[PDB]
Amino acid sequence: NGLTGTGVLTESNKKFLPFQQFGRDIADTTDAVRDPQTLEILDITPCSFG
Amino acid sequence: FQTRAGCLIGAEYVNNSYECDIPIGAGICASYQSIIAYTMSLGAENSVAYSNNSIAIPTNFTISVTTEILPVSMTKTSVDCTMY
Amino acid sequence: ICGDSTECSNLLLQYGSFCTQLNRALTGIAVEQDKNTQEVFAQVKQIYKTPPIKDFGGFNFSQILPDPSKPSKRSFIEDLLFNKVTKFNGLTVLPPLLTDEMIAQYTSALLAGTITSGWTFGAGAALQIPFAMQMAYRFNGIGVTQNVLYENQKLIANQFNSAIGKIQDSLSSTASALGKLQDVVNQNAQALNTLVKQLSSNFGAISSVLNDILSRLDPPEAEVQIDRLITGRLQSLQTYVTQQLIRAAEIRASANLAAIKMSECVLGQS
Amino acid sequence: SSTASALGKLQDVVNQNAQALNTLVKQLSSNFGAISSVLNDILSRLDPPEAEVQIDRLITGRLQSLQTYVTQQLIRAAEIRASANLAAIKMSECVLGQSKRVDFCGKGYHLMSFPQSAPHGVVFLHVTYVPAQEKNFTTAPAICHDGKAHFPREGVFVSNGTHWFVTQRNFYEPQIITTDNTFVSGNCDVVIGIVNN
Ligand SMILES: *[C@@H]1O[C@H](CO)[C@@H](O[C@@H]2O[C@H](CO)[C@@H](O)[C@H](O)[C@H]2NC(C)=O)[C@H](O)[C@H]1NC(C)=O
Ligand SMILES: *[C@@H]1O[C@H](CO)[C@@H](O[C@@H]2O[C@H](CO)[C@@H](O)[C@H](O)[C@H]2NC(C)=O)[C@H](O)[C@H]1NC(C)=O
Ligand SMILES: *[C@@H]1O[C@H](CO)[C@@H](O[C@@H]2O[C@H](CO)[C@@H](O)[C@H](O)[C@H]2NC(C)=O)[C@H](O)[C@H]1NC(C)=O
Ligand SMILES: *[C@@H]1O[C@H](CO)[C@@H](O[C@@H]2O[C@H](CO)[C@@H](O)[C@H](O)[C@H]2NC(C)=O)[C@H](O)[C@H]1NC(C)=O
Ligand SMILES: *[C@@H]1O[C@H](CO)[C@@H](O[C@@H]2O[C@H](CO)[C@@H](O)[C@H](O)[C@H]2NC(C)=O)[C@H](O)[C@H]1NC(C)=O
Ligand SMILES: *[C@@H]1O[C@H](CO)[C@@H](O[C@@H]2O[C@H](CO)[C@@H](O)[C@H](O)[C@H]2NC(C)=O)[C@H](O)[C@H]1NC(C)=O
Ligand SMILES: *[C@@H]1O[C@H](CO)[C@@H](O)[C@H](O)[C@H]1NC(C)=O
Ligand SMILES: *[C@@H]1O[C@H](CO)[C@@H](O)[C@H](O)[C@H]1NC(C)=O
Repeated sequence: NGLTGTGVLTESNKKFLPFQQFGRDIADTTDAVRDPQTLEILDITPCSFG
Repeated sequence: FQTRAGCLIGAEYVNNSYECDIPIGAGICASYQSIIAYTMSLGAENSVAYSNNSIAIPTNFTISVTTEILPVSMTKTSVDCTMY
Repeated sequence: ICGDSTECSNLLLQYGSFCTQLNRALTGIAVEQDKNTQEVFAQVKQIYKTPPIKDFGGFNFSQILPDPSKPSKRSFIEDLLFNKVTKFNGLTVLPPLLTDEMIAQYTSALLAGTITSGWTFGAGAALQIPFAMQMAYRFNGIGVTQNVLYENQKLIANQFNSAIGKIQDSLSSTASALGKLQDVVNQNAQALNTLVKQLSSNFGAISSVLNDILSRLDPPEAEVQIDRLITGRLQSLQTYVTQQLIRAAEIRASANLAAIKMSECVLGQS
Repeated sequence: SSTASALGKLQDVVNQNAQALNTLVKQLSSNFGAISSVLNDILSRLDPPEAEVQIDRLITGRLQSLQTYVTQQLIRAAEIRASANLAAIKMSECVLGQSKRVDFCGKGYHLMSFPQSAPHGVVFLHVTYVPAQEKNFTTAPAICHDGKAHFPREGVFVSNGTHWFVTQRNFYEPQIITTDNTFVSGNCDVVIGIVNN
């Protein structure tokens, strides 16, 4: 929905309230999203680097 | 091979234990001997013959000369502004 | 400061070699910490072991000698100390070279050597000697004739055992007895946390996120905004590095003092 | 003479100073987001309106680089000062006298020391003493005689299997037990380990 990101998208066990749109924890790190079509919540984590 | 510090490619793990020279991490460390990797050995293990009625009195001596190096000063430099 | 972008990397490439210096400094301090602990603890050439039968004239070292039942091979006091002390953005944490198990092994070797041999193993090879006579020598060192010790052996042993038990109880019950290490950990964690949180500052640009500001404007203005963000983040990073350098220097001084104390008070009478 | 790489500290200090100075000089060639890294060209290509902007960018970049260099120099100077204070302490304590603190000047018991110069530091040669060639023997803490206990003045009781002697702690030199080198205090009923002799 216009939000650009990169990482692995996996199943999330969070509990968004019905009005919620996404979630972040610290420093504007979008941790969890809900898809605009299925309305199913997923979470994002960056792929490995080292 | 996989270790707590990541993984190693090109080295083969061995079950021995030597006082190593190239640290890797988390106790694991490598040496050339094909390159091999192992767990470092803290040193030779010996059991002193402790009792309640025995001592160990030396009978000879040696004299040793050792070195140690300590820096005391570094080069004195100055820097201008307008020319820089 | 760029976070998976090409324009940001290209713009950063023309500011010189600040990042090489930063990486060199951080690597240097890490290696310094490793060498620091290695020189503090690794003082013995060999690894001694206590004999199976323990009769030290009545003294009781049960609560400081390693317990084979515990998988960690750590004594009671070490377990108490360990129990009394309490993720991906571009930063990493390396593990220490020496695992805590080997540190425990060094500690056990030092303690066994000082119990059996005394100060003799600090100069040449370890020399066996009964513990009571070592304690007699230690009194003779401080101006009290050994004539005392042999007439007060049981009383001295009881006093020492009571003292060690009281120390154990005080550590087990009373809290806030390890303020220094906890404070060090708190300082490091807080500095890292504020460095991470600084990443959300506007710094005078129109946004604090690279992708949104890149997918919204033409390159010519992107140059200006990326420049502002880059300079702000670079300043914050430099401040963090300087603080870390100061803290590392102080910690190194403390570790040097600790090594001196270990060498002078454990391996001999000062 | 033969084995090299024994003077790592001084070489590291020299290399660090040289590298820091070299990178400080190298920082001139950077662009810092300006049009060019040479002042004359941008001065000889634009009117002062934007020329002053470019000069400002270059000035602030170079000023930041100079500040960083000065800070690093200060830190290194503090470290060197601490090291040299330790060196002065060792010079005063191990060269002008005999030290007693364990493992301060060499391994083993300290005997004496010699200083030597080095291009940016000092080298100490420590002459020490190390025992060897141990034995086993048998030991007792005190000796009963006529009902009273005798203790050694300085030294320790030993026995090679049949006879008893008194020696010093750091060498083997047995001597016959005599009233001169032993002192008496009370009867022997409290001491644990007395030997009748
Ligand atoms: C001193 O006496 C012991 C026996 O009381 C001799 O035997 C040594 O005992 C220790 C511990 O039991 C072992 O680690 C050694 O290997 C034994 N030595 C042997 C088998 O030769 C000991 O040899 C005697 N001498 C010394 C210098 O310790
Ligand atoms: C070491 O052990 C004890 C305690 O110091 C002493 O000898 C023991 O004495 C008791 C009582 O006479 C006996 O029951 C033991 O068999 C003895 N030997 C032991 C406990 O090992 C003496 O100080 C030392 N004993 C020896 C044999 O060296
Ligand atoms: C103490 O150690 C020294 C050094 O090894 C011994 O001196 C050696 O004695 C042998 C036998 O005569 C000679 O072959 C060596 O040349 C000597 N060494 C030196 C450096 O001169 C000395 O004998 C030992 N002490 C005792 C009591 O045996
Ligand atoms: C050294 O002290 C410990 C701690 O008290 C003693 O261990 C106790 O031993 C008694 C008698 O077997 C037991 O009832 C306790 O439960 C033990 N306490 C613990 C915490 O295990 C140990 O016996 C002492 N050593 C000697 C030689 O007396
Ligand atoms: C323990 O040392 C004493 C003193 O050196 C030895 O006693 C002498 O031993 C020599 C050699 O056997 C004899 O020639 C002397 O006559 C002995 N002197 C006396 C006064 O008896 C003793 O033999 C040594 N014990 C052992 C087991 O070696
Ligand atoms: C050292 O001498 C004393 C005094 O002679 C011994 O003590 C007595 O010895 C006699 C004879 O052996 C015994 O009948 C007594 O019972 C002993 N008295 C006591 C209070 O023990 C002593 O035994 C001698 N030392 C040794 C190791 O036997
Ligand atoms: C969106 O459309 C798809 C296909 O037409 C359908 O499967 C899905 O249920 C729709 N979602 C919503 C929220 O209507
Ligand atoms: C030898 O090393 C392997 C792994 O390389 C390990 O699984 C094994 O336990 C070790 N010891 C023996 C006796 O095989």
